[PDB]
Amino acid sequence: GKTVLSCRKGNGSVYQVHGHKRLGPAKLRILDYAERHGYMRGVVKSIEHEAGRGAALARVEFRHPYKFRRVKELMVAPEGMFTGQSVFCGQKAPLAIGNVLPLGQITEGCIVCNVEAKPGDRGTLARASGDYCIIISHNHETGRTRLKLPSGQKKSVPSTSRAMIGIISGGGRIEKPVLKAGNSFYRFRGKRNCWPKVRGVARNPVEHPHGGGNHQHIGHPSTVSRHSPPGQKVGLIAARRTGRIRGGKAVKGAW
Amino acid sequence: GGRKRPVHKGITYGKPKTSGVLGMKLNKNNQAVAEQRLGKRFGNLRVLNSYWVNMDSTFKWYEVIAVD
Amino acid sequence: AKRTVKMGVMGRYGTRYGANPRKRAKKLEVSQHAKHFCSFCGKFAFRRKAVGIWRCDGCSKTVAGGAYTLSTPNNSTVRSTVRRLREL
RNA sequence: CGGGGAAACCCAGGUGGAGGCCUGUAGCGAUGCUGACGUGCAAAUCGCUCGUAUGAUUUGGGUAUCGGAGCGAAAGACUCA
RNA sequence: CACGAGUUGUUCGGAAACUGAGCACAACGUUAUAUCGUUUUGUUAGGAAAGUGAAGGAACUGAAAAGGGGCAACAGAGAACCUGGGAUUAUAUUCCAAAAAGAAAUUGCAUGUGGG
RNA sequence: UUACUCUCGCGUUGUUCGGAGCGGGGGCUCAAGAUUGAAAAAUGCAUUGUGAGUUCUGCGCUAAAGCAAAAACCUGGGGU
RNA sequence: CCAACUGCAGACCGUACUCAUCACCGCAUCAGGUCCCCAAGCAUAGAAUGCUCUGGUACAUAGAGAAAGGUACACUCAG
RNA sequence: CGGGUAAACGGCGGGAGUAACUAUGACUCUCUUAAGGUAGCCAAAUGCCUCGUCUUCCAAUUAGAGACGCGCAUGAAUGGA
RNA sequence: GCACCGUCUAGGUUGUGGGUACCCAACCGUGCUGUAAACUGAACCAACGGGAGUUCCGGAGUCUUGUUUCGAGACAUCUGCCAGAUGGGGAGUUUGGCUG
Ligand SMILES: [K+]
Ligand SMILES: [K+]
Ligand SMILES: [K+]
Ligand SMILES: [Mg+2]
Ligand SMILES: [Mg+2]
Ligand SMILES: [Mg+2]
Ligand SMILES: [Mg+2]
Ligand SMILES: [Mg+2]
Ligand SMILES: [Mg+2]
Ligand SMILES: [Mg+2]
Ligand SMILES: [Mg+2]
Ligand SMILES: [Mg+2]
Ligand SMILES: [Mg+2]
Ligand SMILES: [Mg+2]
Ligand SMILES: [Mg+2]
Ligand SMILES: [Mg+2]
Ligand SMILES: [Mg+2]
Ligand SMILES: [Mg+2]
Ligand SMILES: [Mg+2]
Ligand SMILES: [Mg+2]
Ligand SMILES: [Mg+2]
Ligand SMILES: [Mg+2]
Ligand SMILES: [Mg+2]
Ligand SMILES: [Mg+2]
Ligand SMILES: [Mg+2]
Ligand SMILES: [Mg+2]
Ligand SMILES: [Mg+2]
Ligand SMILES: [Mg+2]
Ligand SMILES: [Mg+2]
Ligand SMILES: [Mg+2]
Ligand SMILES: [Mg+2]
Ligand SMILES: [Mg+2]
Ligand SMILES: [Mg+2]
Ligand SMILES: [Mg+2]
Ligand SMILES: [Mg+2]
Ligand SMILES: [Mg+2]
Ligand SMILES: [Mg+2]
Ligand SMILES: [Mg+2]
Ligand SMILES: [Mg+2]
Ligand SMILES: [Mg+2]
Ligand SMILES: [Mg+2]
Ligand SMILES: [Mg+2]
Ligand code: NA
Ligand code: NA
Ligand code: NA
Ligand SMILES: [Zn+2]
Repeated sequence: GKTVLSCRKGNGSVYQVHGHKRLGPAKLRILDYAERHGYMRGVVKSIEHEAGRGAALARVEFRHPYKFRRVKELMVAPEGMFTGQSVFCGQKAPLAIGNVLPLGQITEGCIVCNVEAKPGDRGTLARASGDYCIIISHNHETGRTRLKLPSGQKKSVPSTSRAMIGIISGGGRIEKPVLKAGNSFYRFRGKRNCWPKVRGVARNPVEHPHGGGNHQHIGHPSTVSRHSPPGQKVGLIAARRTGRIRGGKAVKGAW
Repeated sequence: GGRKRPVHKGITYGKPKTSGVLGMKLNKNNQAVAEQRLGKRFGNLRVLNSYWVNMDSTFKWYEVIAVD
Repeated sequence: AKRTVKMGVMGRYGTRYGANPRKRAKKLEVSQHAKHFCSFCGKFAFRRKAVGIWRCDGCSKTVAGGAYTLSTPNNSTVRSTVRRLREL
């Protein structure tokens, strides 16, 4: 046979990110001495849109702590942030929308976004538009904090990790039907070469395990083992169950 | 470690007798390999001999004597 | 006189994409082209530029919020919760 | 902007110029005559007729991905007859 | 077919001298084998890659500033000149000579004049 | 500036603007043109008035699509 | 040091011709293919189509000439 | 070994008796499966027999349409209408 | 057992112009001069003081049984080597004869 498309995508080539129009990575400030001991105050200068991203980005200007110059930061903007607003980041920052505080200083039951999984990572959780995390509890003896993630799972992180107060802007995006093939074309133009999609049963046996036959059909079960080699692991990978879900929907993911 | 045969995706052709990819061994020892590496890198010297100096889980170290 | 009975702005689609999908998109289409109230200044002059980006004609101020409306209902709840926790 | 109504709203006349909208050049294609030619003008062309023509549109230069492999809105199509 | 001729620029196009999709020298690593890999998400390399402003008494000597050296657009950025000619067999915004047919703009270095 | 007092006013072909300062009087400035002259008649060949077309320019700047970067240059804040 | 004035000097490569029913690819001076700029008058909605001033061309083997049968971006036919 | 899962691959029955003319069986026994095809639809691009049977269309229709259904071998995201 | 290494500290408790309003010492605290909904100013190449024109200190705390910091941690895909399952993802090969 020949190589399957899912395996071919791993070489890179014509399947990489279209990033020419993007403004750069979005991240928090660097966890420095001022952030660890006091606070820093910056000003929001502009709010902008980036190709391929549903949330708005904010440019925030700070003063350099050691030299005579200005520093510009690009961050994911929570809903309600406006130009001219003051942003406080550090240990002694007050509790308000847009500020960045250590998790140990945030009251239980609060809504946060742009959460650091590890201290100094500059934000890796709850970044897509309309998403957020919920603080559950603190453990002062262990120095840890419990969080509920957008997926519904629960995670424990060190209390030194930082977070921003509020929810990510741009929520409600997926409620509007697309209605046209051209709209999907423009939607994926800013992201990558992954559209349109061709069904596996519409291909030939040389290219896909589902191809061939005098009827369009899969001749074997479409649930495949976790141990299947690349080129064979297509379909429903290591599925615990199939079919329409009756009753409550369980939380997805590993134990 | 042992030598891995450099074929695309670990696929061999021909008789089944020549199908091993991981269990083959190089017909030349690591001391000779180290001497050849040094000699190819520094072409203005002459290699005389070498000896074993140390070893760990991943690496072996030899000392090579050269003359000008 | 009134030019359509049921579909106001979706009339540009003719007879194509189906009644229910057109109906669901109409509510969000109307919202994203209307003028919203500005708490700064006092005018109904907030217009969406790009998804999640709103600019005031009078204030000349830019605010981040909402894909198709200026403020999401979930945002209003969060502001009240944060204010209450701060006052503790 | 005219008329009606207690109110919610209803009827009529203009303005404006939306749409993977319609007729139709250039462009991009190739339905039928199973037409011409079939030691040809041509190792796939010619005539009339025909599809679409503001968009998932057409096109120049540059640049990236290949032979147990590449690419493919998927015909085992295409990769210098 | 044979013999003999013809393409003239401070300003036109390129380069000197930009960056883009991108390439891959050095460096490091790997391979029995470099003819392999990394090399723009501000950016090489376990990584000591800055070689001269002022000075100070006329050549020296050394402070400052993180992230090596290049290439890739004759349709993107950039770019100081126009008309007339009776001036060719063939070139011209390129040739014309003191009444330059003439009228300009711009770069480098020097000399007066004025001001400081 | 009792301008919107009780149908407020200005304005476009057109989807609007004003106590966060409309309209009127008098001014400052920018962009595109017009006019007077030098060039320029010494050249060229053997005239100055209206309608139609025409993207330079101005009218400031669909979208889950929101429209490259750098060299070079300009101005300012400090200091001398 | 700065402003006009003035004096001198302004280096390198390209530049003929073609761009196509004869100058390029298709074995060829092949009814195929090949990117860009300027685009007059009348009819008319008009870059449709028909004719015309400027510019260009008369190059495509020809002469004589009512057989049958053909091809045609050529027609007509009583009931 | 023991649990779950079909919008996973897939599957979804036969025999006889019986109503005051006859016919047909609402009804009753019997063998059996993991379950025995539900709502719908049809001589349909899926029906062998087959040019099925009735009506309509014509002077005359192996064609067309509307009905009927024991459906060789229709049927529900292998998606049905 | 006693010495030495081996010490400092923010803050808290107890009619117009130009100026004054301390020190205690002890505990708490642990390197602290700014904000406590928000709605766009500025900040660099030291002023000053002291010891012996030009130095050296302070302003700007000192020290290092030494790790850049944070999170794990002798576990771990962390490295190499043996061993067993699974494995059309892939390779090689085969798929008798007679015969109206
Ligand atoms: K694609
Ligand atoms: K199949
Ligand atoms: K098929
Ligand atoms: Mg990338
Ligand atoms: Mg097929
Ligand atoms: Mg296969
Ligand atoms: Mg199908
Ligand atoms: Mg399979
Ligand atoms: Mg090895
Ligand atoms: Mg072999
Ligand atoms: Mg060797
Ligand atoms: Mg059409
Ligand atoms: Mg034919
Ligand atoms: Mg086939
Ligand atoms: Mg010749
Ligand atoms: Mg010659
Ligand atoms: Mg990279
Ligand atoms: Mg680049
Ligand atoms: Mg570099
Ligand atoms: Mg250019
Ligand atoms: Mg030039
Ligand atoms: Mg010529
Ligand atoms: Mg008024
Ligand atoms: Mg020429
Ligand atoms: Mg031409
Ligand atoms: Mg010819
Ligand atoms: Mg030709
Ligand atoms: Mg007319
Ligand atoms: Mg024409
Ligand atoms: Mg015409
Ligand atoms: Mg001929
Ligand atoms: Mg002729
Ligand atoms: Mg004839
Ligand atoms: Mg007739
Ligand atoms: Mg049934
Ligand atoms: Mg049937
Ligand atoms: Mg008939
Ligand atoms: Mg029928
Ligand atoms: Mg089902
Ligand atoms: Mg079926
Ligand atoms: Mg550590
Ligand atoms: Mg095989
Ligand atoms: Na970019
Ligand atoms: Na093999
Ligand atoms: Na229109
Ligand atoms: Zn406002």
